[PDB]
Amino acid sequence: RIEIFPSRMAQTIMKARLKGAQTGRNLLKKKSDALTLRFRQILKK
Amino acid sequence: FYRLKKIQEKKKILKEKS
Amino acid sequence: STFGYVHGVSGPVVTACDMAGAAMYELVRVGHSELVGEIIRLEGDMATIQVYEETSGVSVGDPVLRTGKPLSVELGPGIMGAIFDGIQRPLSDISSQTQSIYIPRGVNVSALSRDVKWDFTPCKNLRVGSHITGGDIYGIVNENSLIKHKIMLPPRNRGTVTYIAPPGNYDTSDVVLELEFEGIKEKFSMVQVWPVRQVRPVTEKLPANHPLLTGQRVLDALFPCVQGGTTAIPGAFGCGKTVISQSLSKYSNSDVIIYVGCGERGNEMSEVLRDFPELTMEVDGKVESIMKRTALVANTSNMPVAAREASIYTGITLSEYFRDMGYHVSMMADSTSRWAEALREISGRLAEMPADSGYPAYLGARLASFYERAGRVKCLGNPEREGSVSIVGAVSPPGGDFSDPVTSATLGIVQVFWGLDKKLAQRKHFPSVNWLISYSKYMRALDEYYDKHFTEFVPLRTKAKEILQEEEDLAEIVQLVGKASLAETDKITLEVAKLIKDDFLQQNGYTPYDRFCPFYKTVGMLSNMIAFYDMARRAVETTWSIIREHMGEILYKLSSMKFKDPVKDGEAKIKADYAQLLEDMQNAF
Amino acid sequence: NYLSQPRLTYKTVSGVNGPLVILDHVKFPRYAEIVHLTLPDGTKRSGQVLEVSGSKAVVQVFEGTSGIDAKKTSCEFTGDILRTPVSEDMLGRVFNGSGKPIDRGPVVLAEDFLDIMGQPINPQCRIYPEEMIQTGISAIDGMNSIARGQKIPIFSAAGLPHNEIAAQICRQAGLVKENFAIVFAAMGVNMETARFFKSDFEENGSMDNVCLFLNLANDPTIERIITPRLALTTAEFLAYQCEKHVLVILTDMSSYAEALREVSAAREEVPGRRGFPGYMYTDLATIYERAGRVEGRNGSITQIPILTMPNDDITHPIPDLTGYITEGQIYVDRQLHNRQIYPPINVLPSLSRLMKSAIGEGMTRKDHADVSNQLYACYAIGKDVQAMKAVVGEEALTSDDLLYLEFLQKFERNFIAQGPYENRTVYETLDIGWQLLRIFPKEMLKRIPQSTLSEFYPR
Amino acid sequence: NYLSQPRLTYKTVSGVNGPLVILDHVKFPRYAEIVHLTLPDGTKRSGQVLEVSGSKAVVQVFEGTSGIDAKKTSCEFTGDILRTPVSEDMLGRVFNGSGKPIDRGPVVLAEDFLDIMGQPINPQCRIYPEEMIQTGISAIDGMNSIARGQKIPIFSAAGLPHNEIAAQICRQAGLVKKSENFAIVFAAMGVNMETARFFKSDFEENGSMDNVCLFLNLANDPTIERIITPRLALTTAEFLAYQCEKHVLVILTDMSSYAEALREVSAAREEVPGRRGFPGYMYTDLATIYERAGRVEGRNGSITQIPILTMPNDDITHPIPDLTGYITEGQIYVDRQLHNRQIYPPINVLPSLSRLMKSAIGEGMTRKDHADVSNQLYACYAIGKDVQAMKAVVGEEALTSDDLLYLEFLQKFERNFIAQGPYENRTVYETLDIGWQLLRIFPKEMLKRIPQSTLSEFYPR
Amino acid sequence: EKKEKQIEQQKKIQMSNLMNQARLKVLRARDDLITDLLNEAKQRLSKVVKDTTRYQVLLDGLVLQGLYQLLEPRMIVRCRKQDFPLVKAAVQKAIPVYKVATKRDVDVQIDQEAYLPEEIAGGVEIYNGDRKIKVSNTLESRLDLIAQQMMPEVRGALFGANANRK
Repeated sequence: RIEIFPSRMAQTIMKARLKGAQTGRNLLKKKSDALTLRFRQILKK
Repeated sequence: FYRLKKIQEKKKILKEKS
Repeated sequence: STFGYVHGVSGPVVTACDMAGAAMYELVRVGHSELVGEIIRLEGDMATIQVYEETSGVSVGDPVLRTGKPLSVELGPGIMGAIFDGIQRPLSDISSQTQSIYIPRGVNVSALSRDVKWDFTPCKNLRVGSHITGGDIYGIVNENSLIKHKIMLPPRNRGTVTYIAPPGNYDTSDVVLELEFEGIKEKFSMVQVWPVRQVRPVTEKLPANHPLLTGQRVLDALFPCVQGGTTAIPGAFGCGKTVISQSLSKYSNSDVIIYVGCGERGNEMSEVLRDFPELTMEVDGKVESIMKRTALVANTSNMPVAAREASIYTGITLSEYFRDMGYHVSMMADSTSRWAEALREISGRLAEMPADSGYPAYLGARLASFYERAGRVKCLGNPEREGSVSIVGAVSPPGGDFSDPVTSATLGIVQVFWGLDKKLAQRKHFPSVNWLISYSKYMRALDEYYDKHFTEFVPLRTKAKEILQEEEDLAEIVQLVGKASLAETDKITLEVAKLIKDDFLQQNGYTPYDRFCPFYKTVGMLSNMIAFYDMARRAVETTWSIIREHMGEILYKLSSMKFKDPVKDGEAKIKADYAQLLEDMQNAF
Repeated sequence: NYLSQPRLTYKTVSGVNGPLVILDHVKFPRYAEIVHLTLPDGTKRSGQVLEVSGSKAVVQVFEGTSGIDAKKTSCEFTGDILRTPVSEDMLGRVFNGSGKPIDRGPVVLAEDFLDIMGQPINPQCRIYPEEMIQTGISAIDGMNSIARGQKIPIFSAAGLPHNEIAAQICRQAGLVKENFAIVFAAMGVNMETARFFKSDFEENGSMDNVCLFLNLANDPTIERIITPRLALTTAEFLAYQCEKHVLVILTDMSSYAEALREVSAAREEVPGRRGFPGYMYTDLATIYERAGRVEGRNGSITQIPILTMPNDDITHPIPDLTGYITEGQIYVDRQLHNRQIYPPINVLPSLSRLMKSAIGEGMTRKDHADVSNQLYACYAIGKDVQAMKAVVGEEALTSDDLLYLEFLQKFERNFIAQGPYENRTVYETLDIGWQLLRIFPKEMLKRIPQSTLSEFYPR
Repeated sequence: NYLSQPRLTYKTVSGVNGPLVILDHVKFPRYAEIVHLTLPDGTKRSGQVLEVSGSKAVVQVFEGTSGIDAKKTSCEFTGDILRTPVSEDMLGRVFNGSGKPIDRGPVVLAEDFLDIMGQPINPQCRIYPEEMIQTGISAIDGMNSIARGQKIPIFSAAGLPHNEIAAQICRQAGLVKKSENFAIVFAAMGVNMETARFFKSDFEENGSMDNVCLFLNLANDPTIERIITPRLALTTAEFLAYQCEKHVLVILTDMSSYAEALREVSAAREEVPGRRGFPGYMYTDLATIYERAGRVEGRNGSITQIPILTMPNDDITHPIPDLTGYITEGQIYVDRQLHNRQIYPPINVLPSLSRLMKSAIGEGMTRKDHADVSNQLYACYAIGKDVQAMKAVVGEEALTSDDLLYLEFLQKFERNFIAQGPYENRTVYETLDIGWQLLRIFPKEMLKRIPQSTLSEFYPR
Repeated sequence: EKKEKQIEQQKKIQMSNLMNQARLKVLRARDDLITDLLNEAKQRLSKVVKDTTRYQVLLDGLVLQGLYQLLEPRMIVRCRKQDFPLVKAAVQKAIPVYKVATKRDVDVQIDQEAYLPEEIAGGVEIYNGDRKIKVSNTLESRLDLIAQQMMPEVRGALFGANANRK
């Protein structure tokens, strides 16, 4: 599955879309670790 | 690359006769 | 004719006139300073020559001296311990002759010096009048204590002996053999000249069976290489690259070691050229240097790019020359990615069409025609010897991705891939050879030799690899679920996998007793780590908690098997026999 | 009938750059003419004339121009095109890539001389392949069944066991319930690849009919062009002129086109995709369409060409252009090879266009055309479900889709995974295939009508 | 080796196209000869010979071809190659690209004449770099320290202050006090009028001009002179280093502006451009000037390089920061993230790396704790950057007491260690003392990269 | 199952290697049956060279065959030492027939400096004026050309024809 046409400018656009998606993992994974750590300590309580 | 090398090959052809 | 004139220079390329009897890919000497070039196009009476050096100050009318030879190497005594560049100019001799710190670019200094005298001895039943064919061992020159430089006949010519030299000291210019053929008696000295692009002829190829004992435990057990095989490693900045290269020179079963540093760096090349002359070799007697059996092709990026293209072909021709004597040559090319950049420069010079990501159309063909020059193979000649060439070629892909027109062309040709990892070097897991992505296509060949010599080994490797793959699959669920919900048969696999990763796979190269463990120790420690794993299966299916606390001295015996010093050789097998039965006691309890 | 004039010899070369030698003052040169170059040292090289213009003739030598002089070399013009010596005793031997014997053998005695380019078959007298070849592999015989006279490639990659499944379908090739003469072209292969095929054909005793043509990687790349041309004009001789069923195995076809790119880039021809020439479709089809069977003859020729796609890409110019000429492909995959399935055959991009005429009542039996479409449909849905349980979770799926999980672990392990020497029949394959459809209910098998469900699904 | 034959003057021009002038009836022309063009109105122009073919000699004029007649101009063939007049008196002199003085000064008396292309160094006689070069910047000296003979680029972009830190590490460079024969060759290439005036007003008017060899090359003066400018700068930096035996730091800026000059003369020779317009021989042409570094066996001098270049569109996949990554030994990054935060010098140390910093630092070289305080400051900055995002998305209260301490470390690391101001010359001992002040805010048993043999002394203070 | 399956494979390799050497022996035996047939043909062409009347009427056309195929202004005839008076009549007879068919006019000579070697049976080698283009029309060069085109016919007429054709 491809999205748009290659122009030498779309490559910088697609790298910007990839950059937000790469930081959309770690910024949201650590949220899912902050929720699970309280979820595991509530279960012990 | 193929277009620019073809121009240079044709540019030597006209230079050789002239 | 014997000279040509220049008739125009337009860059690296010289379109030399008055060259009517010149061949293609022939080397010439352009100008008054005699710049080395290569004939690359031949338009009637004129030939265009790409010059390997900087054309600067070349006149129109300068003599182009043709040699009549293609790019070739000088093969003879004076080659072990020497340091050449890709077109074989002796860098150690060129600094003593000129007393300068540069390469003067007009220097036709011979690769083998004609002043040192070598003790030649004949073949002793090679009588006068005897017929001799190409590849026959003609004499023996004692080059060092280790290397007996066997003088041979070139594979081109053939004849009957008319004069042989008496045993004594001669130069590389002295006439040693005369051979009569139908027309004219030919004479030649101890040195032969052979082109680098042309594969050395040989009697018949053989399948490779004997493994290479590198000395490292992850290399010799899980992903083994054979002598006569092809290996590739990642060439990153620091994982284990200089460590595996120096362990291959120090503790392998190989008679000579050549190292081709091919367009490497400014200061990474000087790290090799200072550390290799100060390495040490363990021969049966007293400790010798590694440089008695070593020849280096040192080639930096400042050097000519047509010398960095030829550095791979120079090395493998020196590899095939010491193959023909009967030795077991091992070749380390570092790196083959910097060589492929030299192909992109030569093809970009001649405006060749870019096939795959810049690299030319013949990139996969030159790589195939280089790794196929390696193999265990019966040499030409009547004395009937056997030799081999192993190739370990480093690959430096961009960003550590293994999808590249050089990398994917390499992994489709090589059979062994020791995957050295950067992150394993971050945790100081030494050596850093990853085991998920590594492979070895040399198991079946090895499978023959291991039933004549080790026997109880193969099944040991198969289950040890079955532990490490099941460990990674189990370790994913440890963070998701937890260790308290894991089954009893699975948790004993995890502790012995951690026992393998610390005792078997981890190996300290500075801890004296671990520099060169030979083989049984390698079959020794794995025969006790998996028999403990097999006995723990029925002992669990008969409690995991009571065995972990009560075997803490017995597990300490397994975790200390790597300290069997080299003053303990036969005694180490007796300790391997007795430490096993201590496991046999505590199974019933 | 016979050329009887003495051949001319020219010492008149005028240009040599790359693999091309330019000869001047040739008197009436001829296109596609074969020549013989005599080097100044005495080694002999052959060459084809690729362009003639007045008195000039541009040849290309097969072994490369390394060392070709200007004053001293002598080229001799053989007055005919490149014809190989073909015979019936051209069988049972091993030859090199160019034309010559390898196993210390004689040259062939040449029953006739056939042009290696051949000539295309008239489509009016070319009969359609109907009878089915049972290869003993369930992924081949069950879902993508080949016919006798079918061109069908093996789409592979580097490292995958394509040579192992190449030797397997040679031992087990038989008609569905007088042997196949196998002609084997080995192109750009390793030495251990050529030793594997030599020691396999010398093991099963089939080497009395093997025509193995080997061309290693050290051999030159321009000889890889004429390597399938000679390997298919003997198969044309054995099948259309000697009345014998021939199975041709071409490997590696990627090494053919990479050698074809080198000659095209040296001639400065127009490139297509990724540097390959624009006439690559035509050159691939002049060695693929020389297959099938003709009406007046009882022999036939089937082609299984092995090619390794670069970087696992099926949209590369190698498997795309061979997919447009051939009649369906076999896709050995990499992700099924990591799970230690011995044929790692992803059946979803696999196809057999001539499988429909080769299945049925007279050919195997009634349910072959119907169980193959249902095994395809349940593998297609269950693999899309497999991409859903990896992103959402293993428990929150539809209850029907847990049977799709149970189908896929039984499909990849019992149906396709059979071992290197097990040769199942086609009736064994459909019996194993109905066992995997047994775990589904009767009304979820949508692609099967209700008629033949009654005869096979209760069992 | 004097040449004594008189020079020929040709009035035989035949063709003019672009910068190229084609001459006929030349008597034995050499390839890289310098020629002198005399215009019909009397103005003098120089030029190299670009290509010679029998009788024809194709020269390219430096200063342009405008006004060159076909009947009246006269070319003056000097029989020799371009040679650099080198001396020690080129230390504190401002020269332009080609050779000429710029600060109203005299022509150099030139105790030797050296070829601008040079000859490649012997790899067998090139010894490994060991000692450190002090730059005065804590982001360079503390974290990514350079050796004596290391080549290390600074990867920047347009608008970022890579010229302001080029003039800084030339103004306060030294070898380490260690309680001595130091020079600097500065090649300013493709600079503006304002960047050229900034360089002269700096060095000169700061007192550094006892050891600077600053070479200007503006955007007006010809593009063929951008090619001969770092060949000029490294010829003088091979005469001061291991011919006068002193340590020379060479700064090459902008090394991205060198390659468009390399691209321009390539198309003047009617050569087909390679990947992205840049020529195929660019990896060789960058190798002729990057590999004129290192230190040699029997000589006490050394030469190290900092080639400063700007990557276009912040893309490392571009061949200008890619072909210099295959050949140089670690990178320094100037980022737009720290520059917009008003942090000078805007150097981030997570993606930056010095491949020969293990050799540079040590016990005799700076002091013993350098290998561990830099390993710990890199670790706490990486962990502190991760907890800096959890303050945003999770909460200021949810983060623990130790993760709050990494927050207070990063606020003082970027403002006291990295940010230093354009005139503060911190030595390598003042750099490690600031680094220990930012490690003392952490307690014990968190500094896991520092062993206890050195942690026992430097932590209590 | 290692001791049995290996010796069954090694015997089956040994049996298949036996049929390989048996096939290659009878194929190499077919070489010498053709090789001496070409060798005795080389002897029987020498007996044609011995008698003169049949050899010269061969040599008239054989010089003219090289002449009509080269078609140059200047051509150079190079012959055997013994046949030199015989080719001198053969060149002089071939001049006014070259002017009949073609309408240029030739300028032949006979090279006395270099001759064909003595081991050469017969024939002639005709060059052009510039020593560059050469037509080799000797008896060893004419026997080789006919033997190539007749290997289909000297196999089927001399051994058994194949039972499977078309």
